[PDB]
Amino acid sequence: DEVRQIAPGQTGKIADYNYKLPDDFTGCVIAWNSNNLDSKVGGNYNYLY
Amino acid sequence: NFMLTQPHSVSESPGKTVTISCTGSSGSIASNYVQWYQQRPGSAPTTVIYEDNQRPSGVPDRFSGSIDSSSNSASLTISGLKTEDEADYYCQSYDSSNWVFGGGTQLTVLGQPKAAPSVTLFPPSSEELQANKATLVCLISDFYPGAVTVAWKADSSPVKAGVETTTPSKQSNNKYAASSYLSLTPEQWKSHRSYSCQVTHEGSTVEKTVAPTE
Amino acid sequence: NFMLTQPHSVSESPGKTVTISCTGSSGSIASNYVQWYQQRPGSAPTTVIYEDNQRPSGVPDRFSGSIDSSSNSASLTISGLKTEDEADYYCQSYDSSNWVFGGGTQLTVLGQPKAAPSVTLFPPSSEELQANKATLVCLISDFYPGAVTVAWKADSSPVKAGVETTTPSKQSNNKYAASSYLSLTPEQWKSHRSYSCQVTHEGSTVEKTVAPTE
Amino acid sequence: EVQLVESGGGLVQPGGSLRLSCAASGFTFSSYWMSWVRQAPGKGLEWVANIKQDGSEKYYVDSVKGRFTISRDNAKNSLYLQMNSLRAEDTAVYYCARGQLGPWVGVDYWGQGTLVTVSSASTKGPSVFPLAPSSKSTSGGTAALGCLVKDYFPEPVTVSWNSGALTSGVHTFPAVLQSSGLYSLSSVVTVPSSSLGTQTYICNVNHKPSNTKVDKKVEPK
Amino acid sequence: EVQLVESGGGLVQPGGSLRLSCAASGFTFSSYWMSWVRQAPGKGLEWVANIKQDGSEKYYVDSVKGRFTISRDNAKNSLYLQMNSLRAEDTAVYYCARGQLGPWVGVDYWGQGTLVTVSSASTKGPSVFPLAPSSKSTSGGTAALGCLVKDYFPEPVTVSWNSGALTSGVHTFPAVLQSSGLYSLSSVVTVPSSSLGTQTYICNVNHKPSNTKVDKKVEPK
Repeated sequence: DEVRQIAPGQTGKIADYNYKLPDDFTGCVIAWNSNNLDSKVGGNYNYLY
Repeated sequence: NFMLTQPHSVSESPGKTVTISCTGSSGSIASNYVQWYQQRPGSAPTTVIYEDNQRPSGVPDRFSGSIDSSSNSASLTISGLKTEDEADYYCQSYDSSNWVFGGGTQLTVLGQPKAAPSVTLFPPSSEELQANKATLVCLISDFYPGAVTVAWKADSSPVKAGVETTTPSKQSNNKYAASSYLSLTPEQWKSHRSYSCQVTHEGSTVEKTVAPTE
Repeated sequence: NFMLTQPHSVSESPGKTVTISCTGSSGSIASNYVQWYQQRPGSAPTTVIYEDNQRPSGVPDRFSGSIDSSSNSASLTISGLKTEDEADYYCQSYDSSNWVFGGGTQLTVLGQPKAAPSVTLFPPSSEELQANKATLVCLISDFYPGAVTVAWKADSSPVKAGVETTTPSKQSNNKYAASSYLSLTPEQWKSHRSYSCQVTHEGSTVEKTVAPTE
Repeated sequence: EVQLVESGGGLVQPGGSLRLSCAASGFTFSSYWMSWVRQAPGKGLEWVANIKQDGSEKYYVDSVKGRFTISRDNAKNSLYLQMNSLRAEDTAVYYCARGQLGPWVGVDYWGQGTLVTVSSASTKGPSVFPLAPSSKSTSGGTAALGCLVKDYFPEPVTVSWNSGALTSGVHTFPAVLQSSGLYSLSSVVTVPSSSLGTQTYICNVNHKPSNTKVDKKVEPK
Repeated sequence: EVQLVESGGGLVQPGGSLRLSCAASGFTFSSYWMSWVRQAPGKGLEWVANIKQDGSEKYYVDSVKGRFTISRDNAKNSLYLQMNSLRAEDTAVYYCARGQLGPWVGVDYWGQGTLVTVSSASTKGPSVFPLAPSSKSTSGGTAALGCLVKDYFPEPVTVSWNSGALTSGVHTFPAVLQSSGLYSLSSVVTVPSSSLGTQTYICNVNHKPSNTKVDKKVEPK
């Protein structure tokens, strides 16, 4: 859900309290999905935000 | 279930700036690149917009595009509105390892007021009647507008079954042509008096009469 | 092709104001009235919003609605976020002599942390094997959380085909219970050494071993 | 206050005919709008039909166009729904909807409904296997008892022990899906091991679609 | 400049196998992306498949999942497409798409394509009737000529006159639908009446689904 907040201009919990990008960003953003590797059958609880 | 929503017939205007809106519903279209494609009906398509802001080499700068994130829609704007060929346009995005295409947006519109219709009849020959099949075609052409009715008249009673008529088609004469087919049997062909096929137009009625005697 | 787009899981928050967006694509939803409906899973549904701005008698004032004609979206706002039962909501409009409904928007989340699992085995009896079928059930109960994997081990090679496992169910002990069924044949039952069914949990592994000698 | 009572389903049939009736009371039947609404189990809501206060105008969704028909009468205050040539998607619960002014104000009315499922596959009797664990140690989940139900279709199965004489300690595991889409479950009861020969343990299994009532004694091996 | 040549269609078959090949030149074959795109006649565009520059990864739409396969080779610079168990929906025009960097930049490449149509229940033989109007007056649409094609399935029919020697004044009327859903059309050519006996007229009718080519002489009655 919070992938479009990575782009500059947008606002949100992640975009303003954890990671903010400048309005003159001249780079690239790479995103992919990995559910089985990052989570076991019981779920992952070592991630903080 | 990613899809893209766009209208089907817009930009029907002469020579000013109009916009075309492409929007999605399942996800945000601003996450990935979206492009605009055009196709010529009857030949290969081309591309007017790639990379959501750029144009191919040789493509005129009249076209312009923009992205809004408030309504999550893609806008394609055409400035010149020249004598460009009629076409329809599509909207393409990419969700995950798959491609989605738009529905399509048609764009087509950027001496004698009365024409005499030419009517011709082809009665069955000896080759037809020996195969237990008689065909009588009621051909009409060069009429304007293409709103005509074709009916067949027998000796004493109009027929209803066995008459098939197709829609008029655009020929290379700035006119329309239509055809009607009738299937009958040889026993009634010789038992009648005079066959007739009549066509009706706006304030016009042309009737033809033939005889079975050959 | 009038249809209404709304998310499936939103408002997972404790006790503040959150809005839910319903939008359409084929036409403007502000032309006709749009309503908000709620359904109780396992029983009859009710209605929270009718006439796009009003609520039925007895419905609390916490719910409210609004219309944004710019974004072509309908907003439903819930204020209190009380202990209301788990439910999902739909969006309804009217285009022409037909009714359209929304996809659905689920809204659910508004003494010993470790329990020893009890595992029991039921080997086939003489009654089973004379009917040319052998059943071996691998029963587990009293585990928390209900995220376990059930596997079967033969004498020298784990099996892959013939093992079926159901989802855990809530019993009257504040715990979960699951069952696994295995279908084998008598010729391999006497050709093995020791059957084993293993269950893995959070930092725990219980292993049981039996013998065909009875 | 309005009663809405629906009883038109409860059987499976492929491509045949079924009649559904909704009973209504507490209001005038010939002044408002009524409709019909269905939903799939675990899926979303969808609209089926609507009818005018005199039955002059009726409309349907294009999926069921050609088939389906609806009739009404104001003398006995009832709704009739007939559908024919059913398909596997028709497993749904149906509510008789009631309007107030038209198709714009809202539905606001939904009965409890009747569960309607279709299945071309026929019913079949449950193979019962009352396992008797004569030799088993203590400190386990089940001391000494077992009854197994396998190879039955469809749900549910009425499972009883000793004709319902005892009910304490009865635990019935949920049905499991096999590789062929088949149901199987077991029920266990905690009883002392000293009553294996001094008490008659007998397992009652009832299947309503298959109309099979099989009653089997448990004997230790 | 990049040239794309496609020739894989031109015949009908229900539920069989068809192989399509696209020929490419003017660029390196083993460095960019290629795809496959089809469209229905009179409908919009839709995506079919895509392939990596080495053929390691291939993907399809859920409608054609299970069937379909794509193969490639960089030695001879060609693409192969195999379809099996075709349906009536597959009447489409296929273009071999070529990418630039990936599935995000765009397609930007489309060949001329090949017309592909599918008809079931095979076909029957067309009945050509080259009518000869020996006696007809002037001041009419057709002076003296006639050819009729009837009882054929499906569209289209390649109609020629005297093996394509003449092409001026040839007017082919569109096909008409009859009461049995049957196609029929006629083609007329304006020729002088003085050449009825001094010039040979042969009406050429070719049907690709029926693989029938019938040449008939027009003789006056």
